[PDB]
Amino acid sequence: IDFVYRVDPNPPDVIFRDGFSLLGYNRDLQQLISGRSCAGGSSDSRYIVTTSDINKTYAIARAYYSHSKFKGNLYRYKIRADNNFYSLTPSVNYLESQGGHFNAYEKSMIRLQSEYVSTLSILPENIQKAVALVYDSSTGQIKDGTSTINTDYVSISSVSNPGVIPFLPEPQANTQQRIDAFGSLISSCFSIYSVCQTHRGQKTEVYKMPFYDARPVIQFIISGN
Amino acid sequence: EWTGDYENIGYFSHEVISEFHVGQIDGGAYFCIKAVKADGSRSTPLIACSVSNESVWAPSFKVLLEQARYFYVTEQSVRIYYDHNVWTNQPFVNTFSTNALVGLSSCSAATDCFGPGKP
Amino acid sequence: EWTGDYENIGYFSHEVISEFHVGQIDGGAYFCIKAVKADGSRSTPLIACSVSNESVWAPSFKVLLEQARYFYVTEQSVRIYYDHNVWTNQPFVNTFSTNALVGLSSCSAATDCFGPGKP
Amino acid sequence: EWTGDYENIGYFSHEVISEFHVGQIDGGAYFCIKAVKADGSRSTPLIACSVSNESVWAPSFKVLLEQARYFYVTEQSVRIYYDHNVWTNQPFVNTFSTNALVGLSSCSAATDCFGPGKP
Amino acid sequence: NISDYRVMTWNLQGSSASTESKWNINVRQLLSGTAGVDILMVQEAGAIPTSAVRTGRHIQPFGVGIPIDEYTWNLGTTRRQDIRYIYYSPIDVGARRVNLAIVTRRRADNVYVLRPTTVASRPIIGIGLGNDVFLTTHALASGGPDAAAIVRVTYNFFRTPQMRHLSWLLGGDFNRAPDRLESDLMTEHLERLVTIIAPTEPTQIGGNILDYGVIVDRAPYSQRVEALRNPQLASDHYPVAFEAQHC
Amino acid sequence: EWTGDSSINYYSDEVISDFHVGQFNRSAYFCIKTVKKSGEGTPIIACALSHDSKWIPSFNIMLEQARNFYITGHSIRVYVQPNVWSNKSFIEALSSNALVGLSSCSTSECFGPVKP
Amino acid sequence: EWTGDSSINYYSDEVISDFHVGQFNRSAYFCIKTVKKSGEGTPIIACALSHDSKWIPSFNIMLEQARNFYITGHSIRVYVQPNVWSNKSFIEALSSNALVGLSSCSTSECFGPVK
Repeated sequence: IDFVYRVDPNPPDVIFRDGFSLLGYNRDLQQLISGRSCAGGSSDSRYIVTTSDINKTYAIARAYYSHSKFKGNLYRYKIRADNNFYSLTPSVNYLESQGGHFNAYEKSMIRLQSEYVSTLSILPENIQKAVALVYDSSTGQIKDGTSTINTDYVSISSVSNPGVIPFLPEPQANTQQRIDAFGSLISSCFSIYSVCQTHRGQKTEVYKMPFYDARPVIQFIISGN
Repeated sequence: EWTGDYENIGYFSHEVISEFHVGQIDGGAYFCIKAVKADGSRSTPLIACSVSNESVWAPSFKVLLEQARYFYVTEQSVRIYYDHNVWTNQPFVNTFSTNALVGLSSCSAATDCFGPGKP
Repeated sequence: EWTGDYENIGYFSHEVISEFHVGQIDGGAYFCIKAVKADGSRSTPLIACSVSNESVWAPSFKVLLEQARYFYVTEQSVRIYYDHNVWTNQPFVNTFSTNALVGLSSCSAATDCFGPGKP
Repeated sequence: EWTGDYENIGYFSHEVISEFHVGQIDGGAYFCIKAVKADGSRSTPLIACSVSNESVWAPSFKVLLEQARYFYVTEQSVRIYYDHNVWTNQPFVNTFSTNALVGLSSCSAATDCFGPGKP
Repeated sequence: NISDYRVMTWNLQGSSASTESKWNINVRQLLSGTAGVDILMVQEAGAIPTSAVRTGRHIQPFGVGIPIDEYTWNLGTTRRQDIRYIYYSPIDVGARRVNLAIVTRRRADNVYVLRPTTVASRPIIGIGLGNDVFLTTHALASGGPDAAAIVRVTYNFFRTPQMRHLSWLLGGDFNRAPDRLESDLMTEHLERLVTIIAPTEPTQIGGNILDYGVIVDRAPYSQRVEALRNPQLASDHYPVAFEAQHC
Repeated sequence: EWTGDSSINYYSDEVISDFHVGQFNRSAYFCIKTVKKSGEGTPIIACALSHDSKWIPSFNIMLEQARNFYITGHSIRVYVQPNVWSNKSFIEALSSNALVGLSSCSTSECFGPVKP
Repeated sequence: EWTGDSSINYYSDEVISDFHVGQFNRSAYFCIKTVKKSGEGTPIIACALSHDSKWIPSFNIMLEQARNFYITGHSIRVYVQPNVWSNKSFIEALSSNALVGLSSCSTSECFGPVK
């Protein structure tokens, strides 16, 4: 899906010059879906997770604007999905064919998050638009603000690559490990510190999002209640 | 009668359940949802409640709870069918709305939503 | 009876359910929740219990059980309605409290919570 | 009867539910849990059973069964209350325990454990 | 961009006719595993691992007309698919001493061949994946007077307007300590344009601090990538890696 | 008089795409709209009323299983008995079929009763 | 009756791969097809009915636990009593076994009435 979205607290002036960068070198697709390699554990994921649904951006913004400890201005960035963007289900199917087990607790967020992961750092030329998200504290509503347009964006025609992520590490045993999540069952890889926030040596000092285990929350909707 | 009357039951599409409340009123078990437009547009809530032991919309209380509890923890696009002027308790009318939660439909983004709709 | 009869039912806003307890007393199931301020300030931890075979708030017991559980695992900020001086058992009133869970509301607004409120 | 009678209900703190079993005995659904200290401080694994039909602790079956099934997926540290010498069936005792699950409390910080304790 | 790939130099430093064994053992230990090197910058290689397959696809090439092969060396067995791509230039198949090569994990979208403004010199290869260009080089062991020259030519070749957005890093043996290189870059007023990344410990048994990298500054997150020495394999030698600083 | 009867039809390799709950005359209907996994054919809509139809005892279990297969996105096989609900406004609105069985399905072969 | 009488036989180190839900006759039934995690084994099919069998009280708990042990791919030990269902069309289609117990299997010992 072309034009995927990412929520970033940095101003457009920073992300239109640097862009989104990889947080490490972990290419495992079993630690990125459960978020143990993104922000809640040994954060070294070799991915930049971006949502394809416009509604997930508002869910992320509402999860950061409702803790009273976060001070900043969030921006939704629209990113043209080139051949380096992969959906998470085609690769999960391949990892299952190779002999790996993704339990329902993870298949039930591969659907919820609508992830389209980028295996390489997002170029500033892929980001087309940045929409400020303003939080009316009295009303408790997040609404779109000034939609700045990048003058660096290169308008080529491309779509997200349909297929398996290359060089995917071999699966592990069925660990049944922690699935880190925040807000309204938003993956921990969508958090602020799931990408390199050290822009030009300077570190963005914002709230560290507290994560909760999602297995109880999914067992709470998948089993009635 | 029926959730999709379209004559008595109104329906707001592409909503997200942002606030959830549970409690008891008059020996029952009521739960209320605050529905706001996904892209911050209408700027006014859609407070809709459902009391377990009162009204003609009572036999579908539990079935409407388990699904609301699903549209709140995930905050997916939802089409809410409500019945207006169902609650008579004036304080309940004041803090909440008169609306009664009647139906919960799943919206597959886009501009279409599964369920009864006006032609 | 109602959860928002303020003059009688109190409530603590912007709380988080940090500890959960489940058990049985006098032939009736019960659960207790411990809440501390989400803002990080200091306040004596609120303890709210709900017996299923006692008091006038039993019809909502299960409704308040599946919700208090969800607000526990998620750690979401929650307004917690309660009625003071409901439980009489001295061994019970000492380890837990005399408060009774009568309502749970989501306070994901950082200013106020959806539901009844004293004016 | 209460899960803090202390004069009977004994608790093991900072447990974690490692094994879960379900079945039927004598026309009644039963579930049993095996708890091992999260700090591998050894201790004969604690096995606590619960039968829906038999025993005094019947009304808190589905409330405990759905809390031993939620503290198991989370692998969260947990205090487990049991009533020693409850089950009489020799084949049932010889495989699981004489223990009867009566209370499931959440524990946190390696200190404290919401619930009835004994000083 | 340039910080997404795990790059390492791995000069051979010939050990009395151990080229095939050192190639096979060392580079297949290095490339394999979860922490395997994505782009490996082997310089002065010469010979071939004797397991590289033939029948590479045709190359134009672009800019300079010396053919570059694309040996598809499969590290894994028949069941596995761990094939690499060694782009190698048969500049001297009778000497096997200065001949450069680059072994990567995926097929290079582009390849390059650039030489300094001096005619007599022989080009520093370099491949490119998408917008990230990894250039392989070789200097002269008599002090390396052409290091500043090769940085200069790389800059004036990648400053072309249609190639301005491309990020580049340069690695190999420079045969000159980094401090002198940055000193005579500051003399030539090229201070803030290229960064020099080197480990803080000597890279040779003789105490030399060679075998570092020079990276274009305008590349996004260029300060993220830092050159550090690998842990002690104790194989009488070691290569440098350009890792990414933890955020 | 069974999920695997000859009157009951079934569709295979299907995923529950849309969900709906509600009330129809003293009952708690729930409807599911499922489509082929990759994609083909018209979407198939199946409902189940709480207090109407022979399929009354299996309302709660089918509701729970449909929600489980909807949250997970599992490729499943849906059993439907055509022409069960008779109101004609339910029929224009959602469907006339009745959900009678849900089975988790796999790559090529999968579980559940199958017609000869 | 009990899950560990003797007439009830168990299969250990099995994972629930396929789940089926339906209605047999005035009663809701659910079936599970469990295969060995290590492989090389005949899948075992176990079914339970709400209103038929001596195993009526344990229908809901077994349904919930079979859903839970199917969501997670945890190795389980399935207890079945053969020849509980009599409708030959039902046995031909799914099985003749009766789900009467589910247990969690840690490497080596499983939790349950071993015999």
